[PDB]
Amino acid sequence: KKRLQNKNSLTNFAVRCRLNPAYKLLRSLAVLRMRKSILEKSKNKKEKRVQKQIQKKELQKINHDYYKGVAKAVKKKKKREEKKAK
Amino acid sequence: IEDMVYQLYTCGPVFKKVNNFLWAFKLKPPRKGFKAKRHAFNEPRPGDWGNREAHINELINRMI
Amino acid sequence: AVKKVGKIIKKRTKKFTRFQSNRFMRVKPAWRKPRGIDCRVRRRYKGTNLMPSIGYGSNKKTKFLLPNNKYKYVVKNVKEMEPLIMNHTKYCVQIAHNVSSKKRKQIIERAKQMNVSVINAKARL
Amino acid sequence: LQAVRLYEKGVILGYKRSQRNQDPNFTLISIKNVNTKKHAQFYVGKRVAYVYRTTKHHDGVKIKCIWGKVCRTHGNSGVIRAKFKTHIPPKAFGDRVRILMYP
Amino acid sequence: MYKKEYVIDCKGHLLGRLASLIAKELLNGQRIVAVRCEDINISGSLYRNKLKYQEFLRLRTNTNPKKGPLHLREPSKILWRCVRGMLPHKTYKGQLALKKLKVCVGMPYPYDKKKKYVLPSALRAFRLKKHRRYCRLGTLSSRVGWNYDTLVKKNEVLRKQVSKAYYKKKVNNLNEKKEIKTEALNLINPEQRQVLENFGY
Amino acid sequence: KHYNVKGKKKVLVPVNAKKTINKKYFGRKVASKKKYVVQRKLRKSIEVGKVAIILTGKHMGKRCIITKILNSGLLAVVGPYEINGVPLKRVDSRYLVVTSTNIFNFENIAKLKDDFLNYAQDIDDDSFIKTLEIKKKQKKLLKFMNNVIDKIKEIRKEDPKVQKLEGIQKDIGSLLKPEILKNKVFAHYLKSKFTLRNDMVLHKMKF
RNA sequence: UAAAUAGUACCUGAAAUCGUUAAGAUGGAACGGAUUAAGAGAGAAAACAAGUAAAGAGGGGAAUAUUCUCUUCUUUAUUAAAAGAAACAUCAGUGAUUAAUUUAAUUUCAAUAAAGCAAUCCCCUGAAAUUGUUUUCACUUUCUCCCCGCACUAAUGUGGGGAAAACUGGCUUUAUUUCUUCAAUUAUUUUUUUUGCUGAGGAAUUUUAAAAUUAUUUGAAUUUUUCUUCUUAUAAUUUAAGUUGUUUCUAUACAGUACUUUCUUAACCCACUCGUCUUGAAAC
RNA sequence: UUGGAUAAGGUGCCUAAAUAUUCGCUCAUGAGAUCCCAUAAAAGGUGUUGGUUCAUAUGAACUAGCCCUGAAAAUGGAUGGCGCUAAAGCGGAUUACCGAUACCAAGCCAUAAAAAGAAGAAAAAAUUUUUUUUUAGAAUCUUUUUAUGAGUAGAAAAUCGUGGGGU
RNA sequence: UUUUUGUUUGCUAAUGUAAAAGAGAAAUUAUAUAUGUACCGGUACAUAAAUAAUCCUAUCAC
Repeated sequence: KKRLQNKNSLTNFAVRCRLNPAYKLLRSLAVLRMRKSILEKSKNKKEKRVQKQIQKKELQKINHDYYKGVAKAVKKKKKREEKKAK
Repeated sequence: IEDMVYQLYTCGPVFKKVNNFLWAFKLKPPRKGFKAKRHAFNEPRPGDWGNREAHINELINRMI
Repeated sequence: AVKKVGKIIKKRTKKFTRFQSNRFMRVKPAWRKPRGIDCRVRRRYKGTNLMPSIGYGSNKKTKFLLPNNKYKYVVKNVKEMEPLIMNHTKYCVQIAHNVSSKKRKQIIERAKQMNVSVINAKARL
Repeated sequence: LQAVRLYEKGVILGYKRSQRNQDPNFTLISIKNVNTKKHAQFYVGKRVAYVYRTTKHHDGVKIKCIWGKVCRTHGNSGVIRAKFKTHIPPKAFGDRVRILMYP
Repeated sequence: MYKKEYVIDCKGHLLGRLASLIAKELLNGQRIVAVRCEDINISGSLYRNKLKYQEFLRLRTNTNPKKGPLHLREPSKILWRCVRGMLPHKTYKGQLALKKLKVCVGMPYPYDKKKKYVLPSALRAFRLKKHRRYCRLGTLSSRVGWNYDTLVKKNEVLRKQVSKAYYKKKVNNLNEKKEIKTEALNLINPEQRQVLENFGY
Repeated sequence: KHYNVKGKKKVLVPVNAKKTINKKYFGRKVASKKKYVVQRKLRKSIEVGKVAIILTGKHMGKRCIITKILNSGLLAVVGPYEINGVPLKRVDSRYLVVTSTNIFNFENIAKLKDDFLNYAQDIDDDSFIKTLEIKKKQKKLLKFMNNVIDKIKEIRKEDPKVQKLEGIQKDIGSLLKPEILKNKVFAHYLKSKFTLRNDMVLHKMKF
């Protein structure tokens, strides 16, 4: 067949839906999800944030343990150096 | 092409056939340039060669 | 530089000249490939006398036609102009150089009544 | 008074160029009050007129213009590249161009 | 760059930076006139720069010194030679750029009555740390064989006196114009006065 | 009529197809296979009452009033002839700098905007296109100079379709003359020609 | 004499070399490549106008030396059309630019207004008592007070030594996030401003079919709807199925000051003397 | 060929792009300044900048950055030149930019390979009737597609010419 | 020296721009500070300290 212009399979909508029969459904779902009203998110941000207090505490604890382990390595190496100073 | 994408991304049962069916990609030069093709990506100085791990994605995007 | 006249692209004008033909009288400008050993032009040094190559070839859809979008056909008498009776739109005629004034006039009138254009219509008159 | 201008002055610097190599498909143009890439991006797509005089008349007029267009910026200091209908002659390097307000 | 001619007061500039800026302007096509070239500064001590100029003086075609590097001692000519070295003077365009430049010691008759400009990216006050040594081009030229420094100095003091008289007259005229304007600001219609006041006029 | 792939609503208008080419093998054919094209989609800052600056014609720098979007993309404009000498002119939008001032944002002038629109709703591009016969007559005179200039002027005046343009020009200018004149600074603004001073940088100033 | 620029070195009459005229260039070579510009020569075979009506010259073919028909030139008036270019617009391909954006993950923060906690104290952080765990003091601001120097400072303050609460800073409870904060990175998505370049091809049995979109239509599904999806049918479109339209100009010309082209000159960048032996030549 | 974006290398001027940003170091009365590359050592310094280990903020002893001495050649001379010291030097860092005959998209030429092939009306302009174009079919051919293209010695093919001979 | 028209046998009318589009801008100086004023370099007082990031100049025809 005669070679024609290679359409952009990403931005040319007709050829994109030709290549991916599910793309128009996926794109409509994403757009519809985008179109949700700001009131629900504004009123539920605190509800969706307050669930993570326990995760924040556990996260703080693991980073605290890591910092403490590093500091104890610091102290052990300093103690060994002071031992070998004499 | 979505089957092609799936098999490439998840190294699925048909990977050799899809990869061989696919012509080798001919990429553009990077949009912002390289750092130094001479030196490793893992060298402390700017460099490019070697395994970039996830950092290949931004380079591919600039080269596409 | 390329020149475009409608669909007609001439990939280059100012035809290629033989190396050193400018500064040697015994060297005529007709192109010769410099065989040479340290030959500059053959080695393709920058800034000197580039060589012809097939890449300059003109599009074969418009390869041989004249500025009037017609192929030239050279005729010596009235009998060589019969084929143009059904090619008048894509061929133009040119009278051969050694054709006398009567045959020239006859060719011009026959071409005019065949409505085939003539290139050198005003010669020897 | 008379002869409104409504164009921005520019100067024809050389060609698009490297050291010891030229690309006379683009011309480097400096615009009057622009010193930054961001400001030079403003006059992108505008038409450029290289208006110059001539020794003798050509259509009853002693003046002719080479038309071009700002294509993109060049460097960081508000120099642009312009593509003209025909390559402007190197005799014009340093001459004045008009970065017109249209389109 | 877009003026007919730029007059540059070379006092207090660094020679190389001034020459670079002037060279770029000339090549882009701007005519510049450099005045007070004897007050140009060079970084590095006077003795160090004098050694540099001695090295330059020791340079000549030994078969015929007339053909040799002409050395030139006027500080204006020293600036001109520096700019030429920053320039492609052996081409036609480079020669035009070079000849678009005029250099003076002091401020002669046309240029003493025009606005003098200054290049901030070439003042010593901005480009040299104070604790470092520099030299004055007029002094270097005098140590090298110019012997017109003091004459230029006294011409400059006379010019400064004339300029001070001019400035006093200009300041008085500006005050008179300001008073006339502030009286007239109450005679225009309140809409015009309001517009001028809003936009700072 | 339109299409809205990706939610765009490009808006289609019919297109004639007049260019003809030769077919590959036997015939000739009309090259354009499409019957509709998407329309102009003019600039957003283009309103009916906006005052604009003409950049190209013999009225460069003159200030004018937008009048109508002319169904082809070009817009009719009137620098009301009674105050400015700028006639009813069909100008391309991209040869025009539209300012941020609307004539109908003035208290006295906002009243008669509906009258303005009623007058303007009968301008059309055909009335702006030169008629073939008068063009022929005008070119006839080319086979002294002041006489031929005056004759060309007279032929244009006698064009049966410029007369309707002159009439609508006159009535719209009479409609807008008094209220414009009574805004003393604005009338001078409209009457004055825009120029580019060397203290104004156009990548920094607002239209 | 047809011809003497065929005049006895006599046909033609090249190049090197030289003369006349004209035009141009001309700062220690000249020439050149590539790109344009300015001049100067030429030029219409695409670089507008087919036909139509008239009168003048002609030429042919058919019709039984007489009717119709074809045609080429000259002039007039008498109308198209097409083509190139430019501008704008549309679409597509390919870039540049500037604004964003859905949903998640990652110890994020930071504010508002009412309480409270600790005071070298707090989120911290530091120094000390076969792994964890536990403990001590030492960590802050002051435009506070006191003492000494008591004006000593860089200071519109200051050095040294002490007391103070708690504005500042830290922590806890409640309500709020358009007073203010909502970051950064990554994954996953969706748009947007101004714009450069390009337009191959021309589909008599795939420029179809499908895809998308619009308008009706049947049923269903679901994220629940003014771009929700899936097909049922019809009709159209193009985002499919590689550029089309409008307006001008050339121009109502017959070759010019325009356009095409050759040449001559400049100008920016570049450019060493060819052939040859040679590892290696611009080679002293 | 037209656009785009880069490599190496650069962005004070010559010279297209930063007198960019950010942090240190260096003053040279012969500073220094891009692999190959266009020399520099042993040995020194109470120059300055950081480190280390001993001595009741002092004294030492080391260490290593830059700088200095050591460092003399014949025509006049070379970080390439100018010049540069709040660098245009030295060691980093962050960005933007400039920059190939390489890379990317598109067009065209040829080479190689491939898919395939031994007959019917299209349009336009005038006014149903005319007019203008075309209405193809050559097998070392026609249509379409993709990739590819340095080259001495050397080889081959296809083309271009000259004297003479048949047709 | 001023005005009008023009420069569309080698000659005897005759044109060139390296750069018009508002090509606008005269104080001096110091940079770990300056400048003006008034008295005797000193004293006192003002001013300036994104200084061109400014100011000045443009259209109101007849």
